[PDB]
Amino acid sequence: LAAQAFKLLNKYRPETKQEKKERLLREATAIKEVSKKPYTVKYGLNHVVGLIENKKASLVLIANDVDPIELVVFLPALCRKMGIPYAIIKGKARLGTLVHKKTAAVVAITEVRSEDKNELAKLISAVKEGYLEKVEDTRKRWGGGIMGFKAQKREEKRKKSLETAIK
Amino acid sequence: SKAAKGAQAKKAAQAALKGVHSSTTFHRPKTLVLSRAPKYPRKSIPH
Amino acid sequence: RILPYKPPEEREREEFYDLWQNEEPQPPNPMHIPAPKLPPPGYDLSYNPPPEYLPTKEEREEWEKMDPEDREKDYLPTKYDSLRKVPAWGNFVKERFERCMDLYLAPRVRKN
Amino acid sequence: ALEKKISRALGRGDVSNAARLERNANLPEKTGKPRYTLNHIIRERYPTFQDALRDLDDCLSMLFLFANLPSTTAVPAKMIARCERLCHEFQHYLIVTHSLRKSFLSIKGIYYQANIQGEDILWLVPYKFNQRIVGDVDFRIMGTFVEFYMTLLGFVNYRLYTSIGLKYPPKFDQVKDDQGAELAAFSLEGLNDPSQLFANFTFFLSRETPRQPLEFILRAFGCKRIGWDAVLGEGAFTTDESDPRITHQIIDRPGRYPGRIYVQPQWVWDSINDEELKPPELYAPGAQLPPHLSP
Amino acid sequence: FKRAEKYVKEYREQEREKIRLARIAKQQGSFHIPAEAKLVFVIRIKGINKIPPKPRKILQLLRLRQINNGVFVKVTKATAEMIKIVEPWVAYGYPNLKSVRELIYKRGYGKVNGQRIPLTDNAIIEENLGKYGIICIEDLIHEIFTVGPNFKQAANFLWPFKLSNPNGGGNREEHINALIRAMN
Amino acid sequence: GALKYLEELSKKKQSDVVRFLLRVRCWEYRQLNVIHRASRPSRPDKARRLGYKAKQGYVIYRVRVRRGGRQLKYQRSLRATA
Amino acid sequence: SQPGVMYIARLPHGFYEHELRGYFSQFGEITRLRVVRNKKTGASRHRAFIEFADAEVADIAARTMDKYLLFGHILTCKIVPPAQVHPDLFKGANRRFKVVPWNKMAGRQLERPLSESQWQVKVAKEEQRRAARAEKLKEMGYEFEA
RNA sequence: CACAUUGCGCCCGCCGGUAUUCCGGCGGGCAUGCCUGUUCGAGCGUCAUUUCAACCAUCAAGCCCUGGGCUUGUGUUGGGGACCCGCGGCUGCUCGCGGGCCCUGAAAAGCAGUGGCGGGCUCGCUGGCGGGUGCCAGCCGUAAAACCC
Repeated sequence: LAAQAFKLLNKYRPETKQEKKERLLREATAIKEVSKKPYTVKYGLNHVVGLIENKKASLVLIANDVDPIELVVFLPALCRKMGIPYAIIKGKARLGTLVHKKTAAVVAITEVRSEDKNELAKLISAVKEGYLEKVEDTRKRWGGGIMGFKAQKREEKRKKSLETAIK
Repeated sequence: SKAAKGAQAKKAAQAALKGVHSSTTFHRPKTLVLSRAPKYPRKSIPH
Repeated sequence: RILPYKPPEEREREEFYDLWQNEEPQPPNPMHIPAPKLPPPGYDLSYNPPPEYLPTKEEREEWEKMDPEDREKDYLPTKYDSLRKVPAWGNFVKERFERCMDLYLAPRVRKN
Repeated sequence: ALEKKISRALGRGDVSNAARLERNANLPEKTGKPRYTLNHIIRERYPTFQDALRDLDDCLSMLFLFANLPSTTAVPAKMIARCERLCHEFQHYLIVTHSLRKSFLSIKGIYYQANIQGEDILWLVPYKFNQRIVGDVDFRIMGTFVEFYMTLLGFVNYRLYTSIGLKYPPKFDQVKDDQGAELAAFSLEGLNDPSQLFANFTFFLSRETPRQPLEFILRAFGCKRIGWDAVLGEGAFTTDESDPRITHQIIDRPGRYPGRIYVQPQWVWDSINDEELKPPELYAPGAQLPPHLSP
Repeated sequence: FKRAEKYVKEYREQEREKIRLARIAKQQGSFHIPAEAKLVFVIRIKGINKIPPKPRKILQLLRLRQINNGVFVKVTKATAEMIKIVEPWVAYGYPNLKSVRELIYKRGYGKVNGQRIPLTDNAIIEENLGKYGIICIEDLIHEIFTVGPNFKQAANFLWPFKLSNPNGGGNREEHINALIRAMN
Repeated sequence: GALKYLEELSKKKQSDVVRFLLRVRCWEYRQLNVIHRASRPSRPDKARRLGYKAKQGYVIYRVRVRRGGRQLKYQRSLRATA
Repeated sequence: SQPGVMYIARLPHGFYEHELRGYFSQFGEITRLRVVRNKKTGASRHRAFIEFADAEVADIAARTMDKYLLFGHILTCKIVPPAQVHPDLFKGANRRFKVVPWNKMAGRQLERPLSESQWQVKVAKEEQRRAARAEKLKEMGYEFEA
C-alpha cells in the first residue's frame, strides 16, 4: 500500500527549484519573442489542516514519527470527523522526499489529472478498506504492554516481595 | 511438522508484509582535522 | 544581465595556452634523485640477430622449465624469418607495470 | 564532498539535480579529460621543455600502450580515444618535422627513436594483437599515470605546434576516422638526408603489412604516396593493386607485374636504419632474410 | 522470496511473447528488408527473464547465451527471420570497418579444442584457418567486412565477443557502432 | 489550525495524552543536562505566540530550575532565575 | 487432518493456476486449486478456490492477502468454514481447462455434407415453421410465397 | 604552559653559522563559553531498498482501367436482466452459434465440459511392444498433422 501511494504521488511531486527557475526563464523568453492549473502534492502542516477543514483534500498521509507528536496527534481524529481518507506512513523522511524537503509531517492529495482520477479513486478505496477497517478494529484501545521475559520475571519478583507479608 | 508449517507460514507472511530486508569499548573516532585557511590575515604586516 | 533560455538540445550541442609562458632557469635541488633512463636496446632484442647470439635448445628448455622471476636476464633471443612469425610479447604489460611500480615504490639512493 | 552529495541525490530520487551535479563533478567516463587539472604540477615538476622531452620516452610509451589497450573502468573507452588522437597527433608532428631518426624490430615490439631539439626520445609499440593481461594488475595506478602523461603530451604537442607554426588542435574528421583513417583523419593546417630516402618513390602496402608502422616510417622519411587495400583503411593514394604507377610494394605472403619491385618490410626498416637503400635482390621474397641489427 | 506482483508481470510478458511469435509465424517474413548481402552485428542485452523455447534455441545457435555479447552474422533471409524473432533480447545493426577492427584487435578471441586462446599469433591463425586461404587476422577482418564464401567457418572460429558495460553511453543501423564504441 | 489544536491540548494538561508526554519528557530532561540546547520547541505554538521564528538566529534552551523557597520567599521567580 | 478452503476473488488478469500455485505454495502446501472459467469461452470469472492441507496455514494466508492491491485490484481472500464447503466444489481441480473453438466447430458442422433426406423432412419442419411465421404475420398483413 | 623565570612546549615558513640531519635567531599561529555556516564522524534511534513502466500497422505490401479507390494485416474483463429475433441439432420440451436493447466500480461465492495428436508419468509382456493417466506455463479440431528430436 505504501508503494502504490508513492506511485500516484510521485507523478504529482512538486517542481524542484532548478526546474521552476528553468520554467520561469522559458516563459520569460517566450514573452521576449494560457496554461492549465497545476496539480501537485499539498504539504505543510497548517496548509494541510486547512485543506482538511475545508474538505478539499481527497487523501491524507501522516508521518508516524513527528516529535513533538502533538503536531499530528489530532490529525487522524480530524480526518475521521471530516470524512477524508487518511493513513499513517512510516517515515517523515520519505514523505519528505516526495516534496523536495528533509521532512514532511503530512502530505495530502486534493485533485489529480483526468489520466489519474481512476487511479486516485482506487487508491483511496484500497487504503480506506485495508487500513481503516483494521484501525477501526484496534485504534480506540490503549497500546503498549509488550512485557518480555525479564520484565515479567521482575513483576513476579515485585509481587512476591510485596503482597506476601509486609508493605 | 505443525511447528515447521507454522514457522514457514509466519516467515512468508512477514516477508509479504515487510519485504525480504529485515574492541568492545567505545572511543572517540579519529575525525578529519582542518588546518587554518583564513579569509584575511589577522595582521596586515608582520612585525 | 541574465542569459536567455536555451533548449536542452542546443545546450548539449554547444557544450590551450603556452605553458612555458614565463620560464626562467632554476637551480637543481640536491634532494632530487631522478630515475635513470632504461638501458639501451642490445643486440639480443633483434628478432633476426647474428647467428652467434643464437642459444642452445637445451638451455631454451631449461629457461622455459624453471619458474618465473629468477633469471639474470629476462629473455632469450630468437630468430624469426619475418614479422608474420614474430609474435606479440606476452609480458609487455607486466614489464611496464613493474617499471611503473619501480617509479612509485622503488627507493632511490645516490651511489658512487 | 561532491560525490557524496551526488549519492545523496541519487538515493533521494532527484535525478535532474544528480545529473547536474555529475556535470559539475566532471566525470572522465564521459569527458575523457582527466579528473583533476594538472597544470601546476606539470609546472613545478618539469621546469623546462628539455626535461619534458627527456621524459617523453616514458610518456609516449604509456600513452601508446593505453591507446592500443582495451577499455576498462579506470581508463574508459573515450579516454583511450583521446589517447589515440594525441598519439597519432605526435606522430604527425614527427612526420612533418622529419624528427624521427631510427627504428628497430624486436620480439618486444617496434622501437622508434627520434631527435627533437637535440633530445633523443624512444618509445616501444607492441604488436597489433590482443595484449593478454595476467595477474594482479590494478588499472587505477597506471590509469593515474595515463592521466598525467595525457596532460603532458597535450601541453607538449601544443608547444611543438606553436613552435613549428602549425595550429593546435589539428582538424580531425570523425567520419573519416569511422571509415578508418587512423593517422589519415587529421588535416594539419597552420596559422596566418631524412626526406630523400623514399621521396622519389611510390609504395603500396598489402593486407599482411604492419599498416601504421610502415606508414609512419615512410611519412617520416619522405615517401609521399602509398596505396593500400580498402580493408587496410581510408587515405590510400591508389586502392587498386593493378595500378601501374607503382615502384615498390610490401609482400609478406608465402599479379607478378614486370614494372614492379616486391620487397619485404625488413627492407624498409633496415633502410631507415642505414640511411641507404638496401639490395632488393638480397631482400626479395622467398629468400632467407639477412640479419637485423639493433640501431 | 517471490511476489505475486512479479508472477503476474512475467505471466503477461510470456502472453505477449506468445502473441508476437504467432504473428510472425502467420506473417512469415514480416521484416521488410531489401535483398542485400551484408553483415549484421548483434549484441545480446538483458531482457525478459523467461525466454520462450524457440527464442532460446535461436540464441543457443547464435551463441548469444550470456548477457551483453556481440557476434557477426551474414544477412540472409533465414538470418533475418531468426534475428527479428529474437529481436526483444538483442540489439542489431550494421557494423563499420573501424568498429570491426577495434573489436577483433582489442576483444578478439578464437575457439580451439573448445578452449579460448587470445588472437596472439598469425601462426595459430594458419593452424586453425588458412585451409580456406585465411592467412592473417586482417585477412579475417577483410573477409568479415567483405563477406566471402567462408563466412560460416570464419564465424565458427571467432568465439563470441565479451564486451564491457556501457561507460556513460530493432535495427540501429550505424548507431550500434556508437553503441559498440560505448561498450568497447 | 494546528496551532489552535495545540493551544487547546496545552490548556488540557492533566489530560491523559499530555500527562503521558510530560512524564516521558520529564524523565528525558532529568537524564539531560541542567541547561541544554533545543533544536525544536517542544511547544511550537507557545514559542510562536511568544515570538519564535524558524530563522537562522533563533535558538531554544531548556533549563532545569530547583523548586521551593529560601521561610523566606525569593522575590524573583524560578522563571526569571532560569 | 483438517484441510482448509480459501476463496480468492477480484483476481487480476494473469494470476491464474500456475501463479496462484507458486505464490500460495511459497506460503504453504496446496492440496487442490481451481480458478472458475466459462465453458463457452476460456475466460475466468476472476475468482478461485484453494484447498490447503493445513487450515491454520490457510488462515494466515487469508489474513495476509485479504485486502491486497494487485494491478488495480483489491483482492478478496476469505476462508470458507468447513460447514458449507460443497463436496462437489473441486471437480475441475488440477486439470487443464482447454479453450474449445465452438464457433469453428459449428462452422465445420455447417460445411460437412450428409444425405439431405433428413434435411428434407426438416424442410417439412421449416414449412410448418414458416406457417407459424405466416400466422403471426397475419396481424402484419404481409403475404409471401415459397 | 608557566609569579611571568625576560623560562619551557606543538604546527607552518625563513635566515646566519662547515649543513638534508646540529646550533641559534626571526616571522605567522595554539584560552574558554556561545551563534551562524562548512567538513569529518558516531548511534542493537527511524526509514527505504528482491522495480505493477513503455514496448501492435502513428503505416506497409499487392492491385486496378494512372488516380482515386480496394484487399490484406485479426487485435475484445466478467456477470445479470418472464425483453425482441435468425440459424443448426433435440420425437418434442429445449440446447448451442450469432445478433438487437438495458444495467453493473477492473464489480464477483459449486454448476467443469468437447474429441484427439505429440510428449511426460505409470503398469504389464518379450531395449522393443501393448495398455492406462482430473499430467502437459504444446498443439489441434473428428481421423490426423505440426513442433519435437
